[PDB]
This record gives sequence, C-alpha cells and structure tokens, in this order.
Amino acid sequence: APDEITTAWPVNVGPLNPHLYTPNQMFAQSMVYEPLVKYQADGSVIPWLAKSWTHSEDGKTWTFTLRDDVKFSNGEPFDAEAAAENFRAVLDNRQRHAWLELANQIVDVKALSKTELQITLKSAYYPFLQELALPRPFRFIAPSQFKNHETMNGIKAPIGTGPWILQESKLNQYDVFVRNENYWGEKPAIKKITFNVIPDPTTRAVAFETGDIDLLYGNEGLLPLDTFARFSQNPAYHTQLSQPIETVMLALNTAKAPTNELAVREALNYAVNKKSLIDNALYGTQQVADTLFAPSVPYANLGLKPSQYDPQKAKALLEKAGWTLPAGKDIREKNGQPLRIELSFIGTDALSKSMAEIIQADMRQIGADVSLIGEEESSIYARQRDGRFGMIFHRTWGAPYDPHAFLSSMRVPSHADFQAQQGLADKPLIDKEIGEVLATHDETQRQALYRDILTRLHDEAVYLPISYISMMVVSKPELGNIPYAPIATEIPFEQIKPV
Ligand SMILES: N[C@@H](CN[C@@H](CN[C@@H](CC(=O)O)C(=O)O)C(=O)O)C(=O)O
Ligand code: NI
Repeated sequence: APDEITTAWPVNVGPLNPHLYTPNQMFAQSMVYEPLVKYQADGSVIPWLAKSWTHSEDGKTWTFTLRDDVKFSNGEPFDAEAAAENFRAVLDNRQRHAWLELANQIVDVKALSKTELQITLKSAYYPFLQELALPRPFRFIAPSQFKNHETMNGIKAPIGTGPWILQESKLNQYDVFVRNENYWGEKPAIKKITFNVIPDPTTRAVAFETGDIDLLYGNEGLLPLDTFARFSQNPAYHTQLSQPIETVMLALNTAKAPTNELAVREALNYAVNKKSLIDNALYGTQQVADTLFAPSVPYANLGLKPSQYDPQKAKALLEKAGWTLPAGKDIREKNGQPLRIELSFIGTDALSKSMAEIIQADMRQIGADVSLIGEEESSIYARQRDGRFGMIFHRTWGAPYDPHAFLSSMRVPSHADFQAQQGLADKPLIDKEIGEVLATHDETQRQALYRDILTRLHDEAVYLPISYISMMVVSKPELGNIPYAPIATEIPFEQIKPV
C-alpha cells in the first residue's frame, strides 16, 4: 500500500500529553499538536496558528490574531479561548517548566475575542517567539480533553490540530497514526504511519533489511553505525546524513568523587582518543568535538582551547593529584581507594553503548577503572535530574535551543547539567550570568556573557565533548530524498511522498 509507511522506534509514543515530558516522545507530540508560530531553518518563525501579531512599545504585551479556520481533529474549534485554556493548564504546572525561561516570563494569557489572544510577559523577553515554537510545552490540545480542567494530571484523548491523529497504541508493540483529513493546511501525501516498538538496535536494522519497515529517521544511534555504513554502500537502500546538529558529550559530576577533582576531569578529557573513536567505531560519520557547543552554534565561536589526546599528560595530572599506581597494579589508588567511576547511558542507543566501550578502554590506559551502566531512558533521565551519576552520557538540543535554552535549563534540575555543576565554586555566578544573557538587549554584552559562561564551563572541564552528531535517515529508494525538519527532534512526515 503505497501511501502508507511503516517505521520503528525504541519505545512507545507515550500518552501524548502536550504539556508533559518523557514518556511522551517529542516527534509524536509534534505530529499531533501545533504552535502559534513555526520555527524555520534560517532562525526565524512564521505565522502558524497565529496569522499575525502586534506588541506594545515596551515589548511586554503581545496580541496574537489567530486563524478562524482551524479545527481540532475531533471537529471542535481552535480559538482564543481554547489557546488561553491551554496556556492556563501549562502554567498551573509552572514549576515543571522552569527550565524554559518563557515559562517564567508569562504573567497573563487573555482571550479578547474568538480570534484575539493576548499574552503578557514580565519583561521584553526576546526569545519569546522561538520558545513558543518548540515541540512542548506551548502547543494545544482541545480543552474538552482536559481532566478536571487541567492537563498536568493527564488527558482524555490526544486531540490536537495537527496533520496526524493517534489512532492506536499497543504497549511495547506499536503505535499507529492516520492522516487528519480535516487539517487546515496541506493534506500530507502519506495516509497512515505505523511505528513498531523495537528497542534493540540490531533488531531495528534487521527489520529494515527484511523489508519489514520502510524508513528510519533519527539520531545517529538509531542504527548500529557499522550497519548504517554498509546500508550506504547498498544500491538497494537509500541513506542520508544531515550536517551536524548536536553535541554528544559526557556530563562529569563535579559533585561526586572522584570526578569532583579538576585534575581528574582534565585527565579524563586528555584520556579519550576521540579521532580513533570517530574514525573506527563510528565510521567517519561525525566530527571531533572539543567544546560543549560547536563553533557553528550562535555566540559559541570563542576559540576555546581543545584538550587533545594525551595519555602521558593525563597520567601526570593524576599522579600530582595523589592518584598513584600500586606495585604491579593498573588501577590508581588514593589513600587506599582505587580510581573507580561509573558511566551511565541509555541502553537502547547504539552510539552510546559503542562509545562507552571505547571510552572505558581508553580510561583504563591511564589507571581509571570505569564501570558501564546501561538503563532505560526513564531511569537515565531521573539520574540526570537528581545527581546519581559519575559520568553520564548527554547531548545538546539543536536549533533553536542551542545555546540559550540549553543554558537556561542549567539553572534547575533538567537534564544532567545543574547537578553536574553543583561542585563548581562559581556555579551561582554562572547561573546569575545565564539569567543576564537571557535578559540583555545589548549585543556586545550578550556576547561577553556567552563567552564568560562557556569559557568557565570549558576551563573547569565540566564536560567531555565527544563528537558533533547528525541526523541519520534510511529509506526505500521509492520515498526519494527525505527532508530534515529545522527542529532536531521533529520528523517531517508530512513532506514525504510515495511513488
Ligand atoms: N527530556 C527529559 C528532561 N527534559 C527537560 C527539558 N528538555 C527539553 C529538551 C530535550 O529534552 O530535547 C525537553 O525534554 O522538551 C526538563 O524536563 O527539564 C524529560 O523528558 O524529562
Ligand atoms: Ni528534555
């Protein structure tokens, strides 16, 4: 059936609550729910659910003129009342969204007519419009699907305005989406998409070459990298790599020994032979990362010094910090205690598992004993949130989060950064300066603030940058060339065309 496609994903899409996080998958929230304004590859936004808008002299009050022709997928109208109700449900759970500064800025959301929605901020918050465009939390479920006039405690049906409708959800088996034939924009050419829930990356690969699935669209790590490289040589498949979009790095816990020592974290940054890891384990499909953000990230081309591969420097740094080698033993000890570190990652990620292996062996070469721990994604995120990790795999967030929303998130438990930074004496300063860089309209001062924040995080070796990864695609040749969505976690199913 040509206008239907089957694909695969490590987990289910989740309840598809538009205002909550994992277990909801962002690509799926974005299929069903839509923003007021839509993010573009060039960095701007365009009208979406909001046809047009104005704002006050001081920039604190924004009036949005909504379209009069949008319906939720069950036929109910999307209007200013519905959007206000959504914003109210979101901000009734405001603390959950404190990582994103817009959630701290919205004082009031008023419906003025059926088509006029007024949003009031406590300052002229320049990233306003980009954060409204994100996959979550500021997208719209029909108010009829609230539970007790809230969404923070669950939803009835995942009824959005978008071009896809969640039709069926079988746990640990599949999810099914059908086209919304009453979508207000372009009717997608695909009629139905089935997601098979396949957590093992080898089984996803086999699912593809048996022909059981048509497409794989995800981060590097959705397939074994050696399989993907062979797929790319096979004229019977089609494959793609986008330009790099995210950093993959380890967060090092400056709060827990032994990673709370600067000398230890610097040694670990010298320990990994990244050029070999990339050229070998990852098949040249990435680039060596020396900093938390790539030089191409806005405000991030700071000329920071890289830590290149230097086992001998690493050993010297450990010696001088009192981690020495007993006689006839490979693992350093200090004051009776061997140098042991725990390295946790999401088990279903082929890239994380594969890098964890190389990293472990590289760090043993300098006398550090690293234990690998692979777990379900919910357990890894909870670890990042509460500080229970030694070294934990991490990644930045792509456009448009990088750098401003990623930094904003460092100020509360979010991903691993807040907890990983608790050991830094200048952590409060960094957080103060993150708040300033999000508030300033002075271009010169905005660059100064980014440089200082990013140079402090670099100099104190909070991260072990590994590589800058790309989006990866595998598809039947019939689907032709697949486009990329400007937001890294979204999948542009509505632009795919059958033969
Ligand atoms: N992802 C974890 C924690 N999520 C963070 C916020 N991160 C953003 C961006 C991203 O993850 O690409 C988001 O998730 O929408 C928070 O809750 O502060 C979860 O689902 O809980
Ligand atoms: Ni997140």
